[PDB]
Amino acid sequence: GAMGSMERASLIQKAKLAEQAERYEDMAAFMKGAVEKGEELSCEERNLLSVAYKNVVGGQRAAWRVLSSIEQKSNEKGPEVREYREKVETELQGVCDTVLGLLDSHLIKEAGDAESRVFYLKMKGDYYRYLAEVATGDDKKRIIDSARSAYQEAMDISKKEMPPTNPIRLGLALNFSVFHYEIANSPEEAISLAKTTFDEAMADLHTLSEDSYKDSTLIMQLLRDNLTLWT
Amino acid sequence: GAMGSMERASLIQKAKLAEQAERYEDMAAFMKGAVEKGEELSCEERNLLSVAYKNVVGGQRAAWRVLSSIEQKSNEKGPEVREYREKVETELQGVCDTVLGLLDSHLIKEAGDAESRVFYLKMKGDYYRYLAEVATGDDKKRIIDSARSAYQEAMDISKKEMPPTNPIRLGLALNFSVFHYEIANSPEEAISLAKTTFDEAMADLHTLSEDSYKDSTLIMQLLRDNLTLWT
Amino acid sequence: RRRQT
Amino acid sequence: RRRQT
Ligand SMILES: N=C(N)c1cc(-c2ccccc2)c(CNC(=O)c2cccc3c2OCC3)s1
Ligand SMILES: N=C(N)c1cc(-c2ccccc2)c(CNC(=O)c2cccc3c2OCC3)s1
Ligand SMILES: N=C(N)c1cc(-c2ccccc2)c(CNC(=O)c2cccc3c2OCC3)s1
Ligand SMILES: N=C(N)c1cc(-c2ccccc2)c(CNC(=O)c2cccc3c2OCC3)s1
Ligand SMILES: [Cl-]
Ligand SMILES: [Cl-]
Ligand SMILES: [Mg+2]
Ligand SMILES: [Mg+2]
Ligand SMILES: [Mg+2]
Ligand SMILES: [Mg+2]
Repeated sequence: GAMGSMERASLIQKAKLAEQAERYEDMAAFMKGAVEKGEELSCEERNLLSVAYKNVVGGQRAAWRVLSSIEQKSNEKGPEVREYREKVETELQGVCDTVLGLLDSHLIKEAGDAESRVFYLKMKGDYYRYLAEVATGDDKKRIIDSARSAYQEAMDISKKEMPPTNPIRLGLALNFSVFHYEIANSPEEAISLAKTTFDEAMADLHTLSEDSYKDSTLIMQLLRDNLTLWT
Repeated sequence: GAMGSMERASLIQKAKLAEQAERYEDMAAFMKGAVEKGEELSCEERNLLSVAYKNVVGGQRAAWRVLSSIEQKSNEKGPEVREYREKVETELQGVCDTVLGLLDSHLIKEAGDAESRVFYLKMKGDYYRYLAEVATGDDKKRIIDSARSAYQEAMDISKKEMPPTNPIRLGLALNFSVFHYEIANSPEEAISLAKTTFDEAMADLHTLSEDSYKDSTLIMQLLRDNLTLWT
Repeated sequence: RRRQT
Repeated sequence: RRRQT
């Protein structure tokens, strides 16, 4: 529960309907239910899980940034801005803890294939990164290092087992690079990773079918966009 | 509860923060809490209430339309599309019932001024209209006639007590016109109302300050847009 | 284009 | 413009 009584296949089907309806909270609940059935997830199913929670936490993060900016200006008016920022922050942390919980129980340990393990370690990095965005206390450092460790293990596996154009490998590198830039205060590390990733993918585009070429160049453009912003 | 322990002023302040954060479900909950304090609402507060629930129910209606189109194509695949459309529909009906509940207990009866009473009767028309959009059974006709009656009483008061450029009067006419067009199958009534409303506002623009002129012409443009679509 | 309210 | 992920 609350999805325990619904068939796995029905949960997947309803996740896809919720995505078309832009009902991302429903989508994430359906995909959480699907994960909790205990079977491995397919590539499409992993993508559904990731898209759902990305959109849920994306809205929360966007709201948090608005409120944090207002709170900061108000410290340059009562407890209300801090209270409401804290409310959003707590909900955001709960979503991150839920996702990390699914990964730890038991998606990562049951992921035999390199491609599946890389996918989930990348998600682990992302959700510790979102926790780091709002962390201020004694656990900020532990959270940052946990994100780095998850990302780096994913990079190590992706480099041995995936080609440099693989879109999951490219999305991992994109996000690890952003982690370096704005979480770890390592902008040269961020720029170096985005550049090497872009160039190594460029050099293997010649090996791709028309479909794979489109997949790869879509994510390479994001790397270029960040290099453009950062240099 | 769940907002009963928060100060009225704090609820209003947090509604305005939620709007800036695009957290419309929070905004609607805060404004529901403010209404439930039992005091009349100011113009700004009425606008906050209306904007919050408009955005909440707007997302639900948009989702419902997507799912209903998918359901209809699937009847030209199991129970899942119908189940999930019904889930969204039920949540939508609950929001409409909540708003109508606030209006009946006790916003409308406590609204002394014409401007306040018109505002709330217009909202009553809108939320019965949203119920009519999804109604299929024995109560569709009762719901449609209830929307018409609320809109018409609002029109009667607005014509006696408000100038033809008043933006609440114009928004009422806009929505009553859409009701006629797509709920009541009365497109000529819809076109006639939009046209007379537009022309009567045009003829009183000469009386307006620069600020009031902007307020009025903003809503007149919506009337023109619908006339353009409909003729 | 969708009618406006 | 905001960096992309
Ligand atoms: N319902 C969905 N959203 C998806 C279903 C499948 C799918 C996978 C395998 C088989 C069938 C479908 C997807 C594969 N990912 C993409 O296309 C994609 C495109 C652009 C950017 C990103 C992407 O992924 C994360 C970042 S996304
Ligand atoms: N080995 C590969 N290159 C892929 C195999 C499959 C696959 C398809 C069907 C069934 C099983 C696997 C792929 C499906 N596309 C994606 O996942 C995808 C596509 C575009 C952009 C992004 C994507 O992911 C994150 C970003 S890409
Ligand atoms: N926080 C908010 N959203 C608002 C606060 C006030 C306000 C009122 C009085 C005093 C102070 C503020 C508002 C007045 N309505 C508008 O401007 C408006 C503009 C365009 C279209 C529509 C509008 O209303 C419904 C349809 S909206
Ligand atoms: N009598 C009037 N003409 C108004 C008096 C006040 C008012 C202001 C402060 C305090 C009390 C009342 C107004 C505040 N603007 C709105 O409500 C408004 C503005 C633009 C567009 C729309 C609006 O509402 C729905 C659509 S308009
Ligand atoms: Cl709060
Ligand atoms: Cl359902
Ligand atoms: Mg089963
Ligand atoms: Mg906190
Ligand atoms: Mg009090
Ligand atoms: Mg129903």
